[PDB]
Amino acid sequence: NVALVFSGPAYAAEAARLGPAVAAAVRSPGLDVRPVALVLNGSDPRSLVLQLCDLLSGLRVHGVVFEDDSRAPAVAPILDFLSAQTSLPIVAVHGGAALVLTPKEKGSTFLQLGSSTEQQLQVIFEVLEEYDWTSFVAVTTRAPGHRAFLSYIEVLTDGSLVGWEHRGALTLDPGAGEAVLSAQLRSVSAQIRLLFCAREEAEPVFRAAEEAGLTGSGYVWFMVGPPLPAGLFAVRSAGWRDDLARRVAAGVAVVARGAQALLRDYGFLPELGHDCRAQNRTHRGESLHRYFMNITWDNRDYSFNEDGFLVNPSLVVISLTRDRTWEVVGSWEQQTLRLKYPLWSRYGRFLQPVDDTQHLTVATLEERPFVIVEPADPISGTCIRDSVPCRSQPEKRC
Amino acid sequence: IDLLIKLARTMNFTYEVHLVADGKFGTQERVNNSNKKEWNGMMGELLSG
Amino acid sequence: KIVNIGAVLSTRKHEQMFREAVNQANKRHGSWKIQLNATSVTHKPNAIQMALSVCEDLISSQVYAILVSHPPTPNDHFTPTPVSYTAGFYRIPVLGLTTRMSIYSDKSIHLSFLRTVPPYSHQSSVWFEMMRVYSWNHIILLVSDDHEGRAAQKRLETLLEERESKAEKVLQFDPGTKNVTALLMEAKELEARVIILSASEDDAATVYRAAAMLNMTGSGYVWLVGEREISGNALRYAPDGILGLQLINGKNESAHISDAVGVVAQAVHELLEKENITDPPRGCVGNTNIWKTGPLFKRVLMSSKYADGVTGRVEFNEDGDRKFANYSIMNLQNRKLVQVGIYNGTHVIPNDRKIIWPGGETEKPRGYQMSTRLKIVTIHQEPFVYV
Repeated sequence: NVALVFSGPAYAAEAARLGPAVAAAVRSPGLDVRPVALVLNGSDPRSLVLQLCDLLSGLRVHGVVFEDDSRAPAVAPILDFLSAQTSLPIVAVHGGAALVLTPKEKGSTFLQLGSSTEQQLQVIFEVLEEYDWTSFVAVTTRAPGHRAFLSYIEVLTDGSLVGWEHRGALTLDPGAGEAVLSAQLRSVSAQIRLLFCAREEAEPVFRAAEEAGLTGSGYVWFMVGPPLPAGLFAVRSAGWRDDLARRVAAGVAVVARGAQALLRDYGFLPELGHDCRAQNRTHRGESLHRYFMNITWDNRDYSFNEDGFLVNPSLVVISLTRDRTWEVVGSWEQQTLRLKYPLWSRYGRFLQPVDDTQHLTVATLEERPFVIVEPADPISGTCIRDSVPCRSQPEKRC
Repeated sequence: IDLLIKLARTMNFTYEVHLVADGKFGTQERVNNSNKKEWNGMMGELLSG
Repeated sequence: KIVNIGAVLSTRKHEQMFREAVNQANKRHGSWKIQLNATSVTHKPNAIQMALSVCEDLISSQVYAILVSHPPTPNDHFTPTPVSYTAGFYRIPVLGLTTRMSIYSDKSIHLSFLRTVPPYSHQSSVWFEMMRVYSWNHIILLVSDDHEGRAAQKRLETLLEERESKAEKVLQFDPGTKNVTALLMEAKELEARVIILSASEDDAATVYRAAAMLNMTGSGYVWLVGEREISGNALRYAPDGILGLQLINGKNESAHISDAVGVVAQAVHELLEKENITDPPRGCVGNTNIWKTGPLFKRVLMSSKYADGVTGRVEFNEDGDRKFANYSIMNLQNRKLVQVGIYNGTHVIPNDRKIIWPGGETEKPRGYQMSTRLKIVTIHQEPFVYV
């Protein structure tokens, strides 16, 4: 018995068909799955506590899979307290309840399927060196977690054979004024700009970026958070993939395996959530998060951290095309950067020279005492120091 | 050793000489298994305590 | 045309003197549109009961602020957590008091939570300055393995990383203190004698008892400790030379709420501006949109000035906390407390009574001690060090 709680009027039509469809999708011995669809409406925290408790008292459901339509994450903390209160594991597939939440309440069984602000910083840096984009400028806004953002920036550049350079501003105020925002935007020494902005203030800074003259394909922007200038990239972690039925099938798979983790030691079905307020006791709680370490499904690791979020995801980077469409441009499958759209002919795809004409090509040959050409070291993955890349006419050589 | 004995008598302190675990001097030795780097050899032992 | 203030108090008797407190709210500065209602309930036995009781009563009057205080039962802050979620998602301001915890400090989750009373984690400021007049150079500290305990350690390590060469040891212990002794002798080798404790009420007495059989409370020691471990069962089993802390107006809410209500009233006068003053959403039977004027005066609310009540200097920083609060350093001797100083943002030490110290010594014991024996390392080099 699993509760398939939905959110949104458009989700009511598919609620009926998705019940039996996912019942046979995942099957485990000694475990009966009876998904229950909900046609509730409204985001007010009443159906989340009145009829939701009614299912716990009457239906006696163990394991709840949540689905949401709106992108606002302000409703996530409401169920975060509920999970720690009745000790019921709640899993959200996608929607508003997809952003990370650290730290979490003690003794909480909240499970999240998404990407935090730490792994995203790692993956974008591989793409930077892939296209020879070492020079960069990173800025941010007033954010709840920009302190850990800025601290993690210099750690990445502290190593590697390539010598990184860093610059950037501290914050920006959309209401300060159009000329005010462009006033401090001139302190830039790179063609690549990184920002961390909220959803509500995303548009004004982007609109005010046009007045700075930085909107064309000659400059690129990397979106860190979850009139559009060209060269926009983002990380979704299969957000646009896996459809809907396949996504909702993953949630019931981990829940089913979650039981088998504890039944193999001893076969017991807990009744903590059988009543919400009938019993005035919540001290009975053990192994709330001691399970769900080695969860394998769809040839992808589903290991969850102590905070209760995925640590081994299948991230994919999404690119914006000139026709205002979002498409994938590379893959990040188990610390792999195979990518697509090869990087040959630098200053070509995804980056144009707005001005300069200083990009003058030079032809060269090989003569041993004057110019020496040798292949690069595969382990280093980059040109050795005191050397220049030499594309052929393509494999990079020092 | 001869110089060390002279200092012990002059400043009135006692000692117990012990060798090093690995026969190497100090070196920064930045590695990927740690955050940034950690000292190794004789230099690290002094800072450890 | 009517500005409403909501609150939740402890007892039904506490619902009797509330109307006395709000009686003077109308007769205040200006009162252009200051017409209040009672809008108060009691503390529900269960958190889920308090979760849905916030909207049906306090929000039903369309209030613009919430007053939250600790429940009469000394539980784990049962009152603020349900309010901070439902009201936080509605972006409704809430004023806090009598709840001093470090969990409601980061703005990642609790976006809108301002309170005058400083948290337990702010005690670290007085520890550093207190040892300056006594000229204590380096310290060792014991921290319980918890977010509340770890917060004090973080504050200390950002203060003695520029004007000092860090601390001798930062050794930690698990909250489930059961025969916690194995790390005591580790601390009894570095010759510091100036140890600092910041544990909770229950485990602090366990540390003191574990420090009894190892003569850890003898002469030559100074125990710079916090506040909670002076009361409760920690009063017993404790040495006779403690230097515990205190708060002037702790556990007092009758005077605090009267002082707190006016601060909101002053900020209301700044609300009326060119921006829309549209009423917040009515009730919560059905609603999805979040109003936009909520976060438009949080800076106004946190920048308010009010010279009346407690010290007349209730100023809110970026977080929810006052400034230059009074701690009034205590002292313990022969199972009795006694005042030996006052702190008002700066170190002030009156004569009062001669300070007693652990072990019965009446003088000020310097914590530093020196060990003559010291270990020495060497390497194998032929002309210099043969082997």
